[PDB]
Amino acid sequence: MADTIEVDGKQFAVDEEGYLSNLNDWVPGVADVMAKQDNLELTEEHWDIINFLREYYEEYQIAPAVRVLTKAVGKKLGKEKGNSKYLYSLFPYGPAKQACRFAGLPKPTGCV
Repeated sequence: MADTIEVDGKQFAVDEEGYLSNLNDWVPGVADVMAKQDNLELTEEHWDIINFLREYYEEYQIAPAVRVLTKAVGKKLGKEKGNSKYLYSLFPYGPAKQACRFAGLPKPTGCV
């Protein structure tokens, strides 16, 4: 129960659901290896969003849900690039859920 991934020969602790629990480091290799297992390729678009969540959660202590991410990325990335279809075209498994997975963030649902 709960497994460790292989990055640079280092054992990083991730939740068995595929979410990095050890947020005491996180390197690009972590996200890449996790993406490989999902067959999702990470372009500069993905990496911008991944780094965004990484930074956002680290500074704000807040994990942006799908309703929030779409707004934030819209202003951050460009003019109005934050589109629902765009997010689904990047993460076909679920925009916010897939992004945070690679960003090394825990399952974000919150008190709704």
